[PDB]
Amino acid sequence: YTETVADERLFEQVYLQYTSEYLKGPLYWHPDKLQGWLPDYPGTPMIKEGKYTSHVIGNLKAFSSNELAFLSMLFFGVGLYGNLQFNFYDPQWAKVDAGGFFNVSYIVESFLLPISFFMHIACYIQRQNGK
Amino acid sequence: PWVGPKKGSWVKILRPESYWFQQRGQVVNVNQKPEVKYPVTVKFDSVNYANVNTNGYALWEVIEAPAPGPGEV
Amino acid sequence: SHAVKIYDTCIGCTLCVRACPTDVLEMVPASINAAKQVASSPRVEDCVGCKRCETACPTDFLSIRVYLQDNEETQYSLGLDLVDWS
Amino acid sequence: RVPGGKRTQELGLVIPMADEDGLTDGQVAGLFVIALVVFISAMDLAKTMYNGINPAKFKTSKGKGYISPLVKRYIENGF
Amino acid sequence: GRCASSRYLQVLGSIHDIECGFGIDNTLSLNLQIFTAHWGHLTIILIWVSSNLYHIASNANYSLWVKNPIPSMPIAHNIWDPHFTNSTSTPYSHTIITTILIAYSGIYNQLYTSGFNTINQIYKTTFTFSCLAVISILLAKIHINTHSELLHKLASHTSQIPSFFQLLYFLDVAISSVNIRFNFHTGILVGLFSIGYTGHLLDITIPASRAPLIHTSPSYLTFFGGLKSNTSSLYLTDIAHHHLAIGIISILTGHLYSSFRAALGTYIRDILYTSHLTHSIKSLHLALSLILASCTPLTSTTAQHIYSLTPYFYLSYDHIYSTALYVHHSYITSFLAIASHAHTAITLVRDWVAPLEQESSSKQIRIHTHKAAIISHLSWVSLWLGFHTLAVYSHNDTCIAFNSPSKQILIEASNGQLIQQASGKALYGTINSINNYNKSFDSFIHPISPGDLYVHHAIALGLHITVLILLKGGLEARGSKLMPDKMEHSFGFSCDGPGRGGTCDISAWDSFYLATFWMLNSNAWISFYFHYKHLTPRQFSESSTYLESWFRDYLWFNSTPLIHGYSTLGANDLSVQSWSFLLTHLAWASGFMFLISWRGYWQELIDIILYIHLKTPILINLWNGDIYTPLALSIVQARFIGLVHFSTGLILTYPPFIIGATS
Amino acid sequence: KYGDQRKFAAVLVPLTTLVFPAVAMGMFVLYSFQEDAFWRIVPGTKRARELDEAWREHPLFANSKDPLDGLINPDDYEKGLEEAWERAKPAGSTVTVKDKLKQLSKQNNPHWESWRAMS
Amino acid sequence: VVAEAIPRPEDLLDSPKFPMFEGSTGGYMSRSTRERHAITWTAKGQAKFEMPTGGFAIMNQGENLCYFRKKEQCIALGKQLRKMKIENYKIYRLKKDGTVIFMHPADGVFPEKVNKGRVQVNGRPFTIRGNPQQSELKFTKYQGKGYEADPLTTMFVKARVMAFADVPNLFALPQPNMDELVPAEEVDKYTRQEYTTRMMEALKRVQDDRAAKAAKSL
Ligand code: CLA
Ligand code: CLA
Ligand code: CLA
Ligand SMILES: CC1=C(/C=C/C(C)=C/C=C/C(C)=C/C=C/C=C(C)/C=C/C=C(C)/C=C/C2=C(C)CCCC2(C)C)C(C)(C)CCC1
Ligand code: SF4
Ligand code: SF4
Repeated sequence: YTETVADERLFEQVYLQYTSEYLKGPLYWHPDKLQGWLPDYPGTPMIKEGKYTSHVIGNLKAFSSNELAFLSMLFFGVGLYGNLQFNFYDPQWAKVDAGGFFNVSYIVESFLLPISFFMHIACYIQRQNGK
Repeated sequence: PWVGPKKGSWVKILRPESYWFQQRGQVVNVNQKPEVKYPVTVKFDSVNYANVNTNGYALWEVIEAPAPGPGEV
Repeated sequence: SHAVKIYDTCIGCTLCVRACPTDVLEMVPASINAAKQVASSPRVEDCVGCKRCETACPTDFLSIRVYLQDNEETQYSLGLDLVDWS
Repeated sequence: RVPGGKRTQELGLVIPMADEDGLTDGQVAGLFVIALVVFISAMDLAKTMYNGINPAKFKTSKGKGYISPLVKRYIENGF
Repeated sequence: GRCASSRYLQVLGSIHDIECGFGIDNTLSLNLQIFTAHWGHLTIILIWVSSNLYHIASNANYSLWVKNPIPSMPIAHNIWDPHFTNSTSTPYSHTIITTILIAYSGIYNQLYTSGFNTINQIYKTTFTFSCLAVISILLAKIHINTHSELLHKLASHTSQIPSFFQLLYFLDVAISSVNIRFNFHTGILVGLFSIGYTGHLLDITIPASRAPLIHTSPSYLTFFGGLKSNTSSLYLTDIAHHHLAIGIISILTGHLYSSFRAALGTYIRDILYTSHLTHSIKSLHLALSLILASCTPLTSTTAQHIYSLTPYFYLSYDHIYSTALYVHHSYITSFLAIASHAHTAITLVRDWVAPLEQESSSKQIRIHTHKAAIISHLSWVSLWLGFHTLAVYSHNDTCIAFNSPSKQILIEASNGQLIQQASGKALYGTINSINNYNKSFDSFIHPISPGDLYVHHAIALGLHITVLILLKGGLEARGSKLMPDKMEHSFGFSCDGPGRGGTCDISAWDSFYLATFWMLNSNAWISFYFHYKHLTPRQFSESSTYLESWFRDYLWFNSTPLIHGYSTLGANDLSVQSWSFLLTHLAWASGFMFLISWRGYWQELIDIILYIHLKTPILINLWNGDIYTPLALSIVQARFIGLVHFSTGLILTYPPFIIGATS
Repeated sequence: KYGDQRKFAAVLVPLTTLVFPAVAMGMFVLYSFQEDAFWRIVPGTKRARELDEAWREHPLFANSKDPLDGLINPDDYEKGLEEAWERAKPAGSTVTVKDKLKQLSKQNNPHWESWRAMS
Repeated sequence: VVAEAIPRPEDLLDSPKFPMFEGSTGGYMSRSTRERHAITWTAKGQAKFEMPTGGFAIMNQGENLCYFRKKEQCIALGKQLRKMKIENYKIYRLKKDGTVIFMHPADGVFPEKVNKGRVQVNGRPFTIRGNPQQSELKFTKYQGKGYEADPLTTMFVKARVMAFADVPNLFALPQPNMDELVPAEEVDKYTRQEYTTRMMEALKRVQDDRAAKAAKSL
């Protein structure tokens, strides 16, 4: 037997297939494997099965899909109402210009529109995982 | 037992640094010695910057692609 | 001194050896090509860096590669004539 | 002053000069003291940057080093 | 063996490339060196600020300029040069009085707006900033010692287990941590700095601009608009309110990442991993590139909005301040913009790990998969813009040279006009709904004409080509079809030899070198556009559609006062401007030989000169050349030196023209 | 008078733009002939060797330059690799994992960092 | 191969081996250089040739000897001679002390001709593209010299590249417990072989804890 180039290539393939599996394990300890680096944080897997895991939505991971859907629609309604009642209907610009003050309820509500967007995103993420 | 693509058969180049990467070229000959690392010899219509239209490739860098056709490399 | 490396794609042309102006390269026996020979660079301390070997190499991408190292230059790699560094 | 440029001459733009001194010599000396302090500290900093960190200090230097209690927390909080 | 004369250039070409240091062995040393260099640079900035404040305090007339700012001129510093005439009086002095220079920086308006009234306040400010420089250097020393003390505490450190070596990666967690840095930057350094500046305005700037008022009541936060009539600048109350709003927003935003506790805030890694990013955030070159790409819009908008909406008292009343500030900040932001691409290329060369061949997961991977499409389409848009701008300009030039101004092709700038009309309707609706209306916005919306359209197309062409060169260099820095091993070599290297067709200017650094010319040209176009529209809006609006107008009515015409500066008829206060004009022309032309003539010629020339020296009677018995052997500059060094000469000439030739034309 | 600051200039300007620059240039050309000159960018300086060895003496940075550093239990890795190669060894092949890795680690590049021989 | 006794050029004035050459300023610069290269050959007829340092020359019917500053000039003259079917030419490097080093036909056979006993120096057993990425070898032995990596290191970093793309199955490195570990280095329990068992059990505990925590909302 002499080591043909095909045999060397076979050893290359065997070595790479074994080592690529070994380095993923708890026995390689590379700086690229630290927290904040490539691997997910220990108790908080973000993506599994090609689907956003429940841990993505942070403190909302315990919320039900129905609860998140209700919160999403409610926040959408309230925030859209605030934006429409601050910009087009019931404008506050003239009132505040003459020394008045903003209708604080409108300002608080209007911030619930993007919150509602991300809330409905979280609702879909929860629904995918069956929660 | 013949090894590699047949003579005169078109092959697509899979060598990433090759000037003809993902191009096609006729197989001139395939060296039958198992000790040769790059036995497949392929000739191309398009020369590289060294004005060379032929090169020897490895057994794992040619995939036996069909004929080029009209207006296709 | 530069760094002249020979890769497995060498087909024993001997053109790189013939093109070298300072006898850096040489032909050694091998078994990875039909020519049963590959190039070698045993004396890269005399490699000026002209890259004629790369011009002469006919493989798809050069089987011989010269890596320039300017913060490494010696008197031989610079071709000093008026001045001796020894 | 001999002005140049069209606008200075056609608008009468002038450059007033204070007839007083500006800063007294004592104030300039007070600034120069702190400038010298900056200069000495900068020369020291240049020396330290040129020489860089000395890792072998633990073999000769006294003490035992110190990691501040927040630095440990920042170490184990992540990266 | 020893070195040659090229050692100096080789060393100085990477004198600050701390990654290339020889003693540096780990990211701890690199990060600590970078942190200490940051401290030293902050000290330099503080000393520069104190310098300007001192010279305004001592060798200047702030106390008199503040009284009558509109017709008066500020003083930069005195002139003490023994080369002047010891007799007569220089054109820069009032007879027997000392020699002075007019400041074109704009610090006078800055200090006046900020609330300075007396020289004594400026002197105290200079003292405080020198103190801050001392503090910065001492902080550098403190942090060097603290990190060395951690290193020494590794003499009393062991985990009693083989995992103890993991501490190697956390030694520089102080510098390399990202979540804490982002949180505290965006919160403190941005929001609370804005809030503190609002406090400064409410306590000093607004009190020291009008008659005495209430105890800084919340009526100091207004929403007027722009361009207070008397000082022709933004309302200080508006500025304070703006900084307050920005501060509140950024303070709220600064609570986003997990900085000090693991139970609050989301991690940046998890944010990126679930988006179209997940880049290698541990690269210092990548962070530098993407923050230089952040200072670029900031500096460009600074240039635009210092002029459009002048924020400083009587800044619009200075015909030289307004142009000098805009040109300066445009050049600064162009440099930062090209820096971002240069360091992106360096990131790809040095600090980017890529999958095997096909894993299309990283964003850089997906960009590199179709990089040819990107470069081809960028080339297409560049070609279109160049062809159709030069051809229409040539049409206008030819048809106006042929006594036919009415045969020009003048595309009315309809899209920019529509944007301006929408913005003007919004602003007018804002103003009409005010009991204190009749406001002004200065040059926020300017008359847009076909000349504006053509110049905007030229500017877009320049930006497209600069981005093309830089992006091609970045994408092919790791390997192109011509040289499919480019990531094995340095970021900058000479060439790949005359063979394989010839390979001059093949490195990514060479792509940067080529792109710097286009950056300079695009910046010159932008600055010429601004300065021409500033000098005569009417003549620009009418005769700027043909390039001969730019050549004659701007360059040839406006250069009259500068050349007349020093002559055989006397001198003006523009004598320095004309002398620097000629000197910068000489510098610009001197770099042509470093760019056109290449090394081998000169190496033979140096060999001949060295032959002479080793042949001259006395020299040969003292100096054989074996110690610091004279050699011609290497190829990369030559290209860089020619680029430096060209950049210096092109940049520094302009300020004399600006001063001669506007002043 | 508006002057009287030129008393400072007549000393500082000649000093910092003639005496300091000339002293700096002379000191720089003197420094150029030290064995420590530009030790961070110029290869083969004594201080570079001392700094590298000082880094290697630190217990954390002992095996820092090794590209293969990290394997917590290299014996387990080698045993697993040998087992995986045994099931894939081609016919009566006589190559073992141990000598294969040993000969794949030993290359022949005499002219690599040969500048570590003067200082 | 036997090296000749090439004397120092400053001590062999007026030698019969010197070919008749015109002599120019291109010759080696004495008074500044002490390293000289010498090329010797035996010719058959006095055929005119061109010196590498300017000016022409006529060989001798017997032995020939020339001195040059650079090895490149000697090799250029060697190629010129070999074009005239003149083999058996040897090129020597003369040290300052006079030491003679035999350089060009090092083993007696020209480098373009295969000779037994030679070994491929600076050989790399893969295509040029097989070199490891520079980014992978940062602050290692090959910090900015990825083309100098031994093939084992190239395979190791290639396997690492293969591994560090399957992110979900990676193992996050546990955060060290700085506050309660880190005693004085004299405070150790030795038992190195037991330390790996402690590694095994501690990592098993870490993995079990991570699995338990993940199986709460996933
Ligand atoms: C304006 C630009 C410029 C300038 C100044 C030069 C200057 C020079 N070129 Mg050059 N060149 C240029 C553009 C320029 N080139 C371009 C565009 C090309 C096209 C490729 C070439 C191509 C070229 C070739 C091919 C050759 C030259 C040569 C020369 C040199 C011969 C002239 C000489 O020695 O005068 C002296 C140099 C001067 C600049 C004259 C002025 C000197 C100043 C005014 C006096 C000293 C100032 C004072 C000391 C201040 C001190 C410095 C301060 C920091 C204190 C000289 C260094 C030739 C050479 O080197 O042969 C000898 C040569 O072979 N050039
Ligand atoms: C058959 C002719 C032909 C065709 C169909 C195309 C088609 C294309 N070229 Mg192109 N090109 C051609 C010839 C051609 N080229 C020639 C001869 C040159 C050398 C000057 C170029 C140089 C060129 C550049 C530099 C670029 C393109 C680009 C492009 C693409 C965008 C369209 C564009 O920019 O057009 C504009 C075309 C030009 C500016 C080149 C001039 C057009 C030539 C003169 C037409 C010649 C036609 C030929 C004489 C027909 C003879 C027919 C007869 C024998 C029967 C498009 C796929 C761009 C791209 O890749 O973006 C996607 C791009 O950046 N081309
Ligand atoms: C590469 C193409 C290109 C690029 C980069 C630009 C870039 C620019 N144009 Mg512009 N323009 C173009 C082509 C282009 N133009 C063409 C072909 C026309 C028609 C003659 C115009 C007409 C035009 C006007 C009237 C105005 C601008 C303006 C501007 C500037 C503001 C951005 C904007 O609103 O553009 C709009 C965006 C585009 C035009 C993109 C279209 C790109 C396509 C592919 C070009 C080809 C279209 C094709 C010829 C349509 C044929 C129709 C036919 C089938 C009937 C910016 C610098 C404004 C400006 O500078 O004001 C200060 C402005 O007012 N452009
Ligand atoms: C004793 C006394 C006196 C005297 C004083 C003096 C003598 C002074 C001087 C002073 C001076 C003479 C000063 C100077 C200064 C300078 C400076 C201050 C500079 C600085 C710089 C910096 C800071 C920077 C730095 C750097 C660099 C650039 C490099 C790198 C690094 C770094 C960054 C560091 C009197 C009698 C009066 C009074 C009493 C006391
Ligand atoms: S020229 Fe290239 S292929 Fe031919 S022998 Fe030399 S290295 Fe090998
Ligand atoms: S670069 Fe020139 S001297 Fe060096 S090995 Fe190649 S041909 Fe020979």
